[PDB]
Amino acid sequence: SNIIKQLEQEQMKQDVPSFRPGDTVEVKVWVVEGSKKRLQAFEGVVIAIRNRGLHSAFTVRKISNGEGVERVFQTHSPVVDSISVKRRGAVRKAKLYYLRERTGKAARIKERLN
Amino acid sequence: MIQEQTMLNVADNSGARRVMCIKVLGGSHRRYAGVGDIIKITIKEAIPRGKVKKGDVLKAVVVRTKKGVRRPDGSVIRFDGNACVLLNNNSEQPIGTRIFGPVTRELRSEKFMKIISLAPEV
Amino acid sequence: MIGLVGKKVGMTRIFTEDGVSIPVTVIEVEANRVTQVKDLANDGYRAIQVTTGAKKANRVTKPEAGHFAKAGVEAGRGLWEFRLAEGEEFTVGQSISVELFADVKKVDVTGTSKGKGFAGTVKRWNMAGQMGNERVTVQSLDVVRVDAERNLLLVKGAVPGATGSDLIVKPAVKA
Amino acid sequence: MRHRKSGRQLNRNSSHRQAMFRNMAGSLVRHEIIKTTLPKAKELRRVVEPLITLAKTDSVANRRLAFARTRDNEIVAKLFNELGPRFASRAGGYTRILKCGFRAGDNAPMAYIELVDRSE
RNA sequence: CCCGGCGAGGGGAGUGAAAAAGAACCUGAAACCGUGUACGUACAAGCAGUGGGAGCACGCUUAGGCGUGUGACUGCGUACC
RNA sequence: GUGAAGAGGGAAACAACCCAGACCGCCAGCUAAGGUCCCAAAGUCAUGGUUAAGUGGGAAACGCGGAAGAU
RNA sequence: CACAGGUGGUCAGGUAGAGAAUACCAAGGCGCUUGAGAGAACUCGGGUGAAGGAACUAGGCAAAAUGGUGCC
RNA sequence: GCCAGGCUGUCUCCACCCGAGACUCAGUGAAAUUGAACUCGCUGUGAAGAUGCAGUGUACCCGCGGCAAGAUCUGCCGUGGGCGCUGGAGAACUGAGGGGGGCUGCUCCUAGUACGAGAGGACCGGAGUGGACGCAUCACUGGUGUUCGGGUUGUCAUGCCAAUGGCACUGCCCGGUAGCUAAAUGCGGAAGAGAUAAGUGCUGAAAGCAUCUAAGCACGAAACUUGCCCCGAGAUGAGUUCUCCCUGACCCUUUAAGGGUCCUGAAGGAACGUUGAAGACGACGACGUUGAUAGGCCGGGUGUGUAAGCGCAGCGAUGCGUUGAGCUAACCGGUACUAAUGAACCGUGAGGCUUAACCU
Repeated sequence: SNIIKQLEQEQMKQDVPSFRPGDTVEVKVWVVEGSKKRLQAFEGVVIAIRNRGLHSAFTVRKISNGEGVERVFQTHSPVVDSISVKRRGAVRKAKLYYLRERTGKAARIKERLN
Repeated sequence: MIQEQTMLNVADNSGARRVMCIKVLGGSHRRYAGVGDIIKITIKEAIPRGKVKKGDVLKAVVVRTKKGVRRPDGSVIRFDGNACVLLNNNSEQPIGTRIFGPVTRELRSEKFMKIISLAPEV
Repeated sequence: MIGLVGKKVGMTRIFTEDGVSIPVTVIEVEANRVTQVKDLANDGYRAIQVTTGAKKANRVTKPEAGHFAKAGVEAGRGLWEFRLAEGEEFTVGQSISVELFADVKKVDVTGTSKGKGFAGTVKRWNMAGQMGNERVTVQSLDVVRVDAERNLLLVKGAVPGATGSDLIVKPAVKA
Repeated sequence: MRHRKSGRQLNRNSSHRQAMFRNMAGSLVRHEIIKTTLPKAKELRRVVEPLITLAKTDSVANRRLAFARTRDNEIVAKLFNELGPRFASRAGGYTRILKCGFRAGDNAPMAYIELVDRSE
């Protein structure tokens, strides 16, 4: 109702850019080490976007050491600092779960050129 | 999460390629084992020469889980498959000095202080 | 000590400064004014009757209207009782806000589980009988945020009852 | 189960139910009045009111969409010409249901469903 | 003649000794199914009866405590071949 | 001797345990076995003894103990 | 029994099809004699699914994976 | 005949979805069995496990769905109709009693501490964190989501192209709204209290020693019960508290917990509708014009993905701007536009006798 909508919206920051699915993106994450905190950069490709209010989370996949690791980043969580788009893609598909099997050239995507 | 009789990917230079689970420890009448739990696995394939021989039975620990684990902030770490590294009851220090793929931040256990150094890719 | 009756609205997550997500269930806590007071001399025990909400005059039975008129307050959607902790007493018409829970840090939630149809033996005990619509209590829950001016209460975990249901939040007896 | 779900079962094949509702809507549009069971009448109203609401706006895409769920060129032509302007002022509630007792054949409840204007 | 559906069936009138003889037709019982009448039963445990038995209605000697309809309670009572 | 082919009363129930052989009816009295706190009809009756453990109200051989009995 | 069963021969189109098998249509015949209801547990016939393909069962018995052309 | 490998809910654990039965409404409708039934548990006996014998205890009467310990009956869980709690009615609870479980590993400081020649080495059970059970929830992890969207093979149809709809398991797939879901996350095995075995004890003889006891007279095990929640006054012993309604008349008799007639019809309920995260049918919750109860509508959100048409390019497949567009069931805030009308029925008209205290 109104109360829950107000509670959800009062904790929203208008800083996340609008990135299409399958678009390469970098994420800055705060990580706690020892008694301090530091920044970590994670580059990947957005596969699925599920923007349920403040519960908005997007899955970002990366290839490291020859293995695929996918992590879900919360759109508005304090843990996520900033989102930057480096390489722009274009796929006519909301979800990119199909590429888990593709590799090399097949996994690559074409430039948007919008 | 890992269940009984599940294949685990090998993330060490011990030469192992395919390892099968036989028994699950870490709790009486336990049905599943997490990433930070000790499991019992065997070996299916071994290199022609090395310290690991076919048929050996020894402990191991999962470094990566297909299902993944959650985070206090709601984040979830999911991997393309299950990866496990063999461990020994005595001389816990695994032979492998190199680990395939990244690792999570839950390896801060008392006996896992020597593995965080490895796996440079996070 | 004394619990208050509220209305479940929903549940979501709350983000902490350190970067921790915590489940929170949302309870609207309207001012639960007291209508009648029970005492040892007359009623045999110490208790106070609390009412909340509003009922349309047409849909309010005349006996209830007379009872509330004697209480000198508008008719609510229900009446509830809470045993006193042998502390300071209250008076009829004394509105009670959520401030009481602003310094407890531990509360218990009682409510009716969501109804369900016939359940099999495996579904029940892992015999068949009705499921849900039964009083159930979950204890040792810590309040996260309190908003007196908004009648909003956030409590960790999950509580019995879906959206639109009525529940009771009481100070945690166990500690 | 049974919690916050829409659509009465009307035990039948899903495609069979869809065709049944298409026929019901076509008949109601053609004759502006039907004499059918209440359980079916409710979902008939729920499925037909969107059609008339869409028909209130005239456009090639709207006509194609109406024909997609109607499959009757004459019925589609009847739309956008008479019903659209007739109920232009009104927003929603384009149908009314009046009970007329229980069906004698099998004691099944039955009622009339007709447009608000229905004439003139 | 009327109700009924221009049916089946029923209700009047008439004939008929009689229609409590109507073609399902002399005489018409119990098992079985219904209404009404009078009584008992919803705190009360077992071959369901036998004696005691207040109470509940009718007619009687117009009371005089009589019979019929029921049996709350109570002692006893573990079917036939 | 009983049942077979004999009822009735007592032993809480019970066919072989005790008294006792029913012609029928009666709102009468007296007895056999068994009882006389109640349940249930009778003495909370008298005299002289044992009992402190509910042994009574289940138990042998053996030095009060032995003694452990059935949802 | 208007039963769910058996009953001998002939007539044998179009589309994509090696095919009279396969799926929809031509002429033709039918909606099969109880219908409608929120659609519970449970039974029967099926579909999807995270960690696995045999760790339940004496038992790969149901189900599920592939289902070809020429060459390196 | 055998081996190595891939391959599915056979399973850990099953979760969800689509159809026919299972339940109700209107009608047809037979069987096996049947001495009669007012068809309880326990103990003892019995031709020997007793619904029927002796003793004891519980249970209002009658229905609906299954679990099958013995689907007619006995028995269990849930839920209904009638009845009384004594004028009637609506709510809130005390509570005689009843359901159940009280499990368990690792680490931290305590602490390398007391004690102990040294070696050796805790009580601690205070904090954090696992395993198994139950309860709660869908925001998160996902599964389902044949009612939403898109890709695509064949065929038919809309007079034909384009564009659409049906069939082929939902035709085959890719995603997914809401609900349900565990593999996901919140909590619990309390603390404290009473009685406690062993054991630990202040003074203490009889019997100038001694002793848990003879006199005065104290703690205590994870064993047991409360403490923890849930049902519960059908607890017929039928409870306690609050509030509301009825304040008429007349006649007769077998003259009293009597009967009858006219008027009255209170509060409340049921009756019917919208219906629900309530439901097999009952029942329960919100509303019924003095309204957001259901449908539709507006806007948002989610999902899917660049709809058709238009003009350009490739003589064709197709792409380009229109267009992050079109559509969107179950989600959210409003909207009376539509459907819940005025009403009828039951439920009454001062509440039985006795006793004790009050003003009369």
